[PDB]
Amino acid sequence: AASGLEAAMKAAGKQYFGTALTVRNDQGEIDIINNKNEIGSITPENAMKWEAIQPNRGQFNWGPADQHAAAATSRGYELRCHTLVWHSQLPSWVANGNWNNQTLQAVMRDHINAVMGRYRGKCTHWDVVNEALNEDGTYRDSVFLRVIGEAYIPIAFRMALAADPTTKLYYNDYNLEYGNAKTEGAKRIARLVKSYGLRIDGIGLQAHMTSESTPTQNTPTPSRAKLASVLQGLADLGVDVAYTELDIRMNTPATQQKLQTNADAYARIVGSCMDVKRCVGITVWGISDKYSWVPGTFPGEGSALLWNDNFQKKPSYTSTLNTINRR
Ligand SMILES: *[C@@H]1O[C@H](CO)[C@@H](O[C@@H]2O[C@H](CO)[C@@H](O[C@@H]3O[C@H](CO)[C@@H](O)[C@H](O)[C@@H]3O)[C@H](O)[C@H]2NC(C)=O)[C@H](O)[C@H]1NC(C)=O
Repeated sequence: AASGLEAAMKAAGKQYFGTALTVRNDQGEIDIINNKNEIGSITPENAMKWEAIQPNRGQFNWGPADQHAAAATSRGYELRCHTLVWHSQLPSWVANGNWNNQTLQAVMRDHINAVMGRYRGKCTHWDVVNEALNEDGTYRDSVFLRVIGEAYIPIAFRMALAADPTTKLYYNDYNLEYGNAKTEGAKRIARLVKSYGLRIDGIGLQAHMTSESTPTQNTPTPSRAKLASVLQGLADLGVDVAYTELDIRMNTPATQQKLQTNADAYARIVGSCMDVKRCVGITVWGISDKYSWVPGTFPGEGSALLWNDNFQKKPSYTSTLNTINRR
């Protein structure tokens, strides 16, 4: 059996195992990533969001994005580019702008053209629209929805196809794994893009899960079979699927019991990908717990990744690798 996650995915007939990355002076994560049998895809954690790429109108900021893209290209790794149209952390000039339908679209077009154009032939996937849905499956309120309406989603995909047809155009979102109204919303989005005669290549399930009930998420990672049916249901529309931001949080501190329970949760969701032909790959949201978004965003929650604060493999790493390698 293969001894690293990427090699295991390849041996099993999948495309990649990836991770989110922030380039920093601490070499702990990158030294693990350097192993070509371990990781084969990178998602820049922050360097390619709208604020990072165009913080002021017409003034692009390529340095960090170039640096993170180079981390993947210099190693011959795939790159998930993240993300174009997203409500969160929009620059003030976009979020608080005085827009009409036509002028906001011109702004979208200019941004999409410049960023997709620069990294064309490097971005394996693009998260074209991110987190466009409320928890009840209705459209999340943002400047894009207010000014352009529902049509902003297909228009974004039309602009993305024009700027770089060689990439895979993804819709990305969290909490789609549970087979509910939000899952249905993602399907509505995919249907809508296809209705315009446009291309949607994939649906990204972020997979920010829990292994036990937490204050922010009461429902722990569902059964392997349930997750497989959700994945296939999305694949039915004629798209690839992928787990894009996988982490599985618990109430801290961890104990051996909680670590094993967490490992079981990883086996279920990783297994669900193994079960579905159109599930192309898995990206975890970082290598080490040391730099995870979780404890800062939701204090009292954490221990969500495959390596601990000391860059040592947790029980979840072994359960993940074994699950990929199974039969
Ligand atoms: C802002 O302007 C855009 C055009 O620049 C408007 O987008 C248009 O929206 C309508 C729906 O309101 C789209 O119609 C749909 O077409 C598909 C298939 O072609 C069909 O399945 C639907 O039943 C519906 O008829 C239309 O295609 C779209 N036009 C373009 C060029 O994309 C948008 O409505 C404007 N927003 C506001 C708030 O006024």
